[PDB]
Amino acid sequence: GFRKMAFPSGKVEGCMVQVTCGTTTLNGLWLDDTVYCPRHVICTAEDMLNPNYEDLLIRKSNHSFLVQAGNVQLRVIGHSMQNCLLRLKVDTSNPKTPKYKFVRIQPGQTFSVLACYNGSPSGVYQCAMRPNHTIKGSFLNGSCGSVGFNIDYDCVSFCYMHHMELPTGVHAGTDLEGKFYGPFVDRQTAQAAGTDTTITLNVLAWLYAAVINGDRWFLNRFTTTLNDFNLVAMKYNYEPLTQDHVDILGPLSAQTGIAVLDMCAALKELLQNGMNGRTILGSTILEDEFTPFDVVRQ
Amino acid sequence: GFRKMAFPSGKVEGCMVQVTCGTTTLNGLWLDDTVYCPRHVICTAEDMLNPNYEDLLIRKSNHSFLVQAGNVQLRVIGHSMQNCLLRLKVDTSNPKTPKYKFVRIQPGQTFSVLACYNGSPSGVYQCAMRPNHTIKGSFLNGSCGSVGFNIDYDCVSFCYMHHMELPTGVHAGTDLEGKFYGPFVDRQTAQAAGTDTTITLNVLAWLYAAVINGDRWFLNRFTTTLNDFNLVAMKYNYEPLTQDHVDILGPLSAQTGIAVLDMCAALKELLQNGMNGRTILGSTILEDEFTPFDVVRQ
Ligand SMILES: CC(C)=CC[C@@H](O)C1=CC(=O)c2c(O)ccc(O)c2C1=O
Repeated sequence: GFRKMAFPSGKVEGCMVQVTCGTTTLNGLWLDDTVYCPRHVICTAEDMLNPNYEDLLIRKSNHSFLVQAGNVQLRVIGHSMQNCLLRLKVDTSNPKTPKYKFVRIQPGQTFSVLACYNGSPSGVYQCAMRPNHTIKGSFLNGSCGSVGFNIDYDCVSFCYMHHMELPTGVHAGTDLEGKFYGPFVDRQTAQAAGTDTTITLNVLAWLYAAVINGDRWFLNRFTTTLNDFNLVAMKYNYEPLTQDHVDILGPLSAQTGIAVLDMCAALKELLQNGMNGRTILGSTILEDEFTPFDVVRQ
Repeated sequence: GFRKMAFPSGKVEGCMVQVTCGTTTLNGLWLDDTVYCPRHVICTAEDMLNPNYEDLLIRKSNHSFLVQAGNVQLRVIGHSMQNCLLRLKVDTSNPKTPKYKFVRIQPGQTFSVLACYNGSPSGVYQCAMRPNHTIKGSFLNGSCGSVGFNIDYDCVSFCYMHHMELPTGVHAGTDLEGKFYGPFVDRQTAQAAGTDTTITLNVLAWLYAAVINGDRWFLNRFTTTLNDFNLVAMKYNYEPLTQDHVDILGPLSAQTGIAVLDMCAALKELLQNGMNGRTILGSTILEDEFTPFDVVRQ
């Protein structure tokens, strides 16, 4: 019916390399003459938790990093740390380098993840930054260093690099300057995320997507006020609806002919009465990983 | 996390071109010195109710087919018809043509789609060939010619070229020898998909995935022979389970320690009693597009 879709991963695939330090291997992002990767690559198994990364990095030289762009190795001619990433400088500059930016995405926003194993892509999927700054994603053995990204025109916006799996099975990582999302650190200690909540803006945008594809069964004649809806929102572990949230949904309400607060009344009913086993857009759950901008695109 | 993942699209992206014929444009696949696309490109509205493709093709010349690979125009140096496909021969040979195969997938199997819009890749998703030989896919105006595929090693197995949407909203098309999946024809016609059965192999795999994830409320201790299960399944429009399917579930059995026929005895009760409420991996309907292979990957 209507699908989660990932951006075409090709401009990213050509930047994926394999970084090995000592006995540890993960994925790196080769842009221009610089390779990014998680700094955890300099950690022997003995160093997890009680890791002082500045200490471990002063003892390494350029030769202790082996970069492999597919089969060809690249000469590492410099190295520095930035927050939780390593910046490896290499002799040759990636000819496949796309037009690109580094962006720190906000919670609620979505992006595509290219899952990699030792520098070779394996799969692609779409996900969202959860409000608790984790991502409920899929990262298996050797997935460390895979990047999340969006594409606009010819320009790749890299927003995420994977680092680790939390005890809850959800994932933690940084932007491409090495700053984590949320309260996490790259140490072997157990860490909890904050209590998650459902992305209200994305549920409403997703309700509009159904109305567009001829799914109107959940609509009603009623309506709420902003604060009236938010009190059902808090009761149900949903993000409060900001006044600008309404303004983002503006164009979607026009295309459908449903005032934003009317769609809220519909959502208010949906949350309090269940769905009676019916399905919206094909799902039996209120889906919160499509953005307004996602819905207009697809 | 358990998500639908699509293969890295890039090896296919570098093969997508834009075939134009008359006032009508669609997507084509550029491998070596020949380009494949639906023969429907040579029709018009006035020549579409019951077209004779041999007459329409004899009336075309090499110079009738504008082939654009991005900015570069390629000049048709030949043209033939293979079933419901056209094979245009072109001056230039694709520098990006990867190791490939042409492949005819069985119903139940999955593949990735690169949805394109006039030569430009737009998005990637995963889906499954249905038992009725349709695809519950996502194809807007312009996506004709987009191709489905799997990747094993660095070899692309092409297996679908999109052609039409049926009145159900699902989609029909051909392998890369032009032979349609199912009984469909590329005339405009009163055709509609047959009754769609559920992929029992993939529902069983979904149930194993859920046992691995946490919920096993649906397990019971009844037993069932293969035959008495297939009889119940067919009354509910579920595919009968073959003996080969039972072997394919070997790894997921044993790993859970559940025994295939016992998971069938569970499904049998889900079919005969439903779920008056209870959820499975968050939903109240049984996913049937996740293969045993997708589950053993996590
Ligand atoms: C399971 C344990 C309690 C947590 C392990 C953690 O110490 C860790 C493991 C890891 O494999 C890893 C990478 O592979 C890549 C980056 C990166 O930060 C990391 C990590 O922080």
